[PDB]
Amino acid sequence: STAGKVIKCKAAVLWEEKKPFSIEEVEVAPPKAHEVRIKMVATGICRSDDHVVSGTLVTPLPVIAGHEAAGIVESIGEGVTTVRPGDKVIPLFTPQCGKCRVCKHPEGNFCLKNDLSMPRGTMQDGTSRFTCRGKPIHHFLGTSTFSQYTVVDEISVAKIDAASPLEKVCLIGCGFSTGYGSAVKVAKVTQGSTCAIFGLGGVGLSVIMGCKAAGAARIIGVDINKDKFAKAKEVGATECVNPQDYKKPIQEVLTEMSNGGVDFSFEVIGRLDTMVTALSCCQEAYGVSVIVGVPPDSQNLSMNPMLLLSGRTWKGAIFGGFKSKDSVPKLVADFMAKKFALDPLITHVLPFEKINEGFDLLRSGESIRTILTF
Amino acid sequence: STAGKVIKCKAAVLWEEKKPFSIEEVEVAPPKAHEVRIKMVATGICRSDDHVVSGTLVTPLPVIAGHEAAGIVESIGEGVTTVRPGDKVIPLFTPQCGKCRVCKHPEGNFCLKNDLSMPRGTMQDGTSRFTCRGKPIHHFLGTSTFSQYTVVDEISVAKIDAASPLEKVCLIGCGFSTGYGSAVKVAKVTQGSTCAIFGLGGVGLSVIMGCKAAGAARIIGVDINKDKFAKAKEVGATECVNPQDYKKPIQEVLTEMSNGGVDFSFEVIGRLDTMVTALSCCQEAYGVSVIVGVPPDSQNLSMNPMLLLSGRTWKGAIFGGFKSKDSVPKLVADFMAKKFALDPLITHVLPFEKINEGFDLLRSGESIRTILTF
Ligand SMILES: NC(=O)c1ccc[n+]([C@@H]2O[C@H](COP(=O)([O-])OP(=O)([O-])OC[C@H]3O[C@@H](n4cnc5c(N)[nH+]cnc54)[C@H](O)[C@@H]3O)[C@@H](O)[C@H]2O)c1
Ligand SMILES: NC(=O)c1ccc[n+]([C@@H]2O[C@H](COP(=O)([O-])OP(=O)([O-])OC[C@H]3O[C@@H](n4cnc5c(N)[nH+]cnc54)[C@H](O)[C@@H]3O)[C@@H](O)[C@H]2O)c1
Ligand SMILES: OCc1c(F)c(F)c(F)c(F)c1F
Ligand SMILES: OCc1c(F)c(F)c(F)c(F)c1F
Ligand SMILES: [Zn+2]
Ligand SMILES: [Zn+2]
Ligand SMILES: [Zn+2]
Ligand SMILES: [Zn+2]
Repeated sequence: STAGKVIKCKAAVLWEEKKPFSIEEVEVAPPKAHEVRIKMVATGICRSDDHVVSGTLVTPLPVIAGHEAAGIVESIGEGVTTVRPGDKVIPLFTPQCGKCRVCKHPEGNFCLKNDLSMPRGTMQDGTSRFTCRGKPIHHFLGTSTFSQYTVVDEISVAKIDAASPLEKVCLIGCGFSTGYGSAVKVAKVTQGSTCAIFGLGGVGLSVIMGCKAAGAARIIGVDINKDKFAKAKEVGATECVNPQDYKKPIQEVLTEMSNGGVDFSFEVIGRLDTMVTALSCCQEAYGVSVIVGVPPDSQNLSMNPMLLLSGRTWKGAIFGGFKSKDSVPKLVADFMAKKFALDPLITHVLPFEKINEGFDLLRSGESIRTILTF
Repeated sequence: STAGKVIKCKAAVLWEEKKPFSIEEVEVAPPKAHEVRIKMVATGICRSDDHVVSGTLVTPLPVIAGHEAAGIVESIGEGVTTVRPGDKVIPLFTPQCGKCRVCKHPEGNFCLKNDLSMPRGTMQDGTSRFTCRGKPIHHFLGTSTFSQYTVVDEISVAKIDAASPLEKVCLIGCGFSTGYGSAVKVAKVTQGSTCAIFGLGGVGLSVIMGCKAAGAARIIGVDINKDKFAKAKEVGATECVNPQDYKKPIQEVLTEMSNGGVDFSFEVIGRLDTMVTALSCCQEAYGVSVIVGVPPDSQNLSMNPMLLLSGRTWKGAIFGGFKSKDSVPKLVADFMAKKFALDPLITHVLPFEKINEGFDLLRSGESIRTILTF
């Protein structure tokens, strides 16, 4: 039995920015009241994890990163009511406490207990469950999925179907749900509309899936890497454009293509310039643009507010607008019911021990999602 | 009869920026096909007319400004079907051609025939109906209401109730409809919500009217001129705040007052800084901010897109989002049925000949709306 005891296990520790993960032994404390210790089964490599490595996202180091995952409950702390040992679960990088003003709001999902806004890198109680080489190691987004075992707060975990394939449904923990919800819930893409998606990685492809599911008539993928176009078309893009092929700015190209601007645009990269381009390419009177990408820490964009005064709507969201604990089990049930596909996002499957190789596939442009298996 | 003849009449001509208007004789050509010549009865002084004087808003000079008005049709050109001589009318500074993609869209109002995005200062045919001292004089927004007679395109005029009091309903041509619609149509303010309005002039008071009509529980007025607070409370503000009273930035004050951010905020001034402040003060996960104020020409704001990524919605609108020709007659009908009040906006009345005094009253801070009578 491991319940109640410190577990020594393998994890991928990030000791400093811009260096490889170190795969080594950590100690994982047992869960305290209202905490859940999970044996990980599969975790995806999301660009936001790479942002921690690159310094694009600032969070306390050293850290166990990883936020897109699935596993099996090993043990529960006193007072836990929503999961039990043996349950398949997805950690929730956006919590759902159910009590704050956001959780109670019909359209809010960015629960006030999150660790995104002002990251502390801890459990809810302000302490860590992880040590390595005698040193405390920070959590990441309350999840820390790059470890054989993690500990999460109850508000940061959802129980999912016992028959789920965890090596696929881990994507519902971040990239699929974020893109799909950005289309269907945050933008509320309409039947017959024209959409433009900037960035054709895992998240952008999931935005395309949602735009097709919503009945869009035209779905224009935009990427500087033309190797991304074939899969974008497979999942619903009606055409793809590479800004580098054009003498004119791409907002002008997209405005011309759409006979005066698109209905819905999405920034799914994380650049200031493409956030402003994406806003500009939606129709000036009734267009909607959604920011999905995460831009570099503490940098401001510049824009002319006449883009908004004419009638455009500009919004962003975390995790596709989904209230996380309510939505994750339903998404997994919908996947089990064949309502959407996840295989198109999965290009590589590697053992956890190859985490660094997985990040190198992302950075080289070669992968969409690598799933690491423990 | 004057039909088919040039009319000589008085107008207020702006020859140069940062100068008084010149009240002097102009020649007003008869209407061409699908044009309407109107004998003006009343026009309001809106801050956007002052923007032309100050160079905040760039439009070709020399010009006959004025865009908030009501009058009586003197004559119609060939092919006009929607008004007749003797009808009471409101010129529409935002046209409604009824044929473009925006006019056909359920939520668009910024008709593609507008002369706002890139002003030419002409009729739809690219010419002028005005001569002064033998020189052609530009139009403004297709309306040019600071004249005893104007000529407008048919898509830029709406027929209104024959029993309408034109010295009141002129405000439906700009400031009332803009503010009220910005609350009720663009933001879609909800019952029980908390709203913050930056700027308590005629437009911001009209926003407050709309937030009260929509059932808001708290309506916080924000102005650096505390003389504006009494009227804001009369029309529905529950409290008023002056940024100059506080050590901390007003977005922080409003976030504290609203226990974590407001549901709806409105920028109703025309400053880049208060557009960002207004966005920031709305709740980060579900707040909505609407830009109503007109920014200084060609200047960009700077903002951190994390404000949007957490879930805020940022939008702007012209004319309260109202499709102008459909909506103006209904708004007049509702005013006649006492569905809303206009008198709180009217602080001064002057004859047209005293236009410059009217602008002095606006610039001093003393007036809300001065109504000029021809
Ligand atoms: N809002 C959220 O909740 C959330 C969740 C998941 C991911 N993200 C962010 O979303 C973004 C995309 O993540 P991902 O899909 O995993 O990343 P990814 O797989 O790196 O995809 C990014 C795509 O952008 C393309 N690209 C790069 N520069 C340009 C350019 N100038 N123009 C057009 N295309 C360009 C690039 O070739 C690649 O295919 C990242 O910034 C993530 O951090 C946000
Ligand atoms: N979007 C549209 O369709 C539309 C229509 C009508 C008016 N406008 C614009 O809306 C704005 C307001 O028009 P209005 O009500 O006629 O003007 P106004 O009567 O000049 O009112 C503006 C108010 O802003 C106040 N103010 C100035 N600076 C600040 C500050 N730093 N903080 C707080 N308050 C401040 C000022 O004291 C005044 O009471 C102007 O920019 C107009 O050009 C836009
Ligand atoms: O990919 C999801 C994701 C985000 F959307 C962020 F805004 C963030 F800060 C982060 F760490 C993260 F993992
Ligand atoms: O006051 C209404 C109004 C506007 F909202 C503008 F954006 C504009 F350019 C203009 F000239 C105007 F009069
Ligand atoms: Zn919460
Ligand atoms: Zn992610
Ligand atoms: Zn039109
Ligand atoms: Zn106006």
